[PDB]
Amino acid sequence: DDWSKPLPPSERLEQELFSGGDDIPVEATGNNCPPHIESFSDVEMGEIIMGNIELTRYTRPTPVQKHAIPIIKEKRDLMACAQTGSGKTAAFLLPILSQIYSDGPGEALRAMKERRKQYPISLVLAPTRELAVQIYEEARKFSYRSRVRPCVVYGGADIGQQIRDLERGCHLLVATPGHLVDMMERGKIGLDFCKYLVLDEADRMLDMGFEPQIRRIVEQDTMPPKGVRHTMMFSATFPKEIQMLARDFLDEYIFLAVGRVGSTSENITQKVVWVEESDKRSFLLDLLNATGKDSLTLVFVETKKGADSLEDFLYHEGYACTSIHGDRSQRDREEALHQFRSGKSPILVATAVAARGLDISNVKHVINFDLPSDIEEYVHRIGRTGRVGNLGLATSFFNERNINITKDLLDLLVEAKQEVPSWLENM
Repeated sequence: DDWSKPLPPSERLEQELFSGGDDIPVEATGNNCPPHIESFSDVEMGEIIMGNIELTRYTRPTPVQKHAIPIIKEKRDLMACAQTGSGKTAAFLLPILSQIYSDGPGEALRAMKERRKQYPISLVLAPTRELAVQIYEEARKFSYRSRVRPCVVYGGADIGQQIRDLERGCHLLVATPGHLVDMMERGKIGLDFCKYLVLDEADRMLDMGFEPQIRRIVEQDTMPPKGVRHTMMFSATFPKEIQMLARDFLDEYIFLAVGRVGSTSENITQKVVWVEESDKRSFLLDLLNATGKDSLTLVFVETKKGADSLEDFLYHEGYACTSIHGDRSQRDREEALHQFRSGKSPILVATAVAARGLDISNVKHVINFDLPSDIEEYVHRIGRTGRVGNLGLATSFFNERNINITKDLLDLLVEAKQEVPSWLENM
């Protein structure tokens, strides 16, 4: 079974997949970095990949593709810092799929050929359903006329059909961490033969609360260790927790910096206002009355009974809202999520612990009704808003109960080049 020979073409499938169609400074750091290429033909990618690249009508490799692709093709771990929209997806999908076409399905899967559990060769983790579907559809384009079969698992109403497509064969799996863990405990996915692990938008994944699930997938199961598996991490920022995750997950990696890379999100506006406890409700009402149309707002409160009280207050003032917290049943929490995702209830009151690991995406305004006691968790909360194109907003209510975080909060506002309240510097 030759996995480099392209299968016969399907003119029907071609029309479905292919119907569409500069010098950012790059800094590489590491031991013996393979040199960047200038065109896709500068590396033998194979008959299948070259043929699919021509079908996508995209022939000039992006800067991040110029450096990341030869690093992966030389079986080297990669920690790349690039913003969403630079071509990260193809940068890891193309060399991974090219090597699988040369190596074949390995000896383990070949022996196993003679509800069926699937053992993917490549695992790609993503924070959101939106990005998971995007990576999946690109993988379909680059596995055309190939024997590699990609799948995606991201939950939602059609998770039953996603479990189905798994059982039709899966060599490359795109998933969000929480649903992948569920697939693993249900005996539908095994990682014993995963040779390629990709963590895309890893800073966002940790912001959404997925780190326990990710370390469960990567360290506490049957995935081959670093030095056997080839691992790639992409992340727009490089904070200390991403440093530590790279150090744990990567083996003698190359660090790639596309553009001005920092540790804060340069796509978030942070407003900190002093609000006493008894004034927080009136202040929130003023913020919400400035909220536009189709604007998903996430309000963090400290306790379940606080999310309890606030949602009751907001609904009786006429606001379309919902709440997720521990004192609500499972079914009520899944419906709260759907109404938030659909925009029927665009204001979601939640405790931070209840929102961790939930399919919450496209948040435009993060409101810290109550602030946390760690600057680490604060960074996590506001990371739920902001994107490469849209500037997110993070408003926080601050009073005497938050003097512990004063110094850390001021240092973060200055580093992010945000407005610093003149009072904050004094306490």
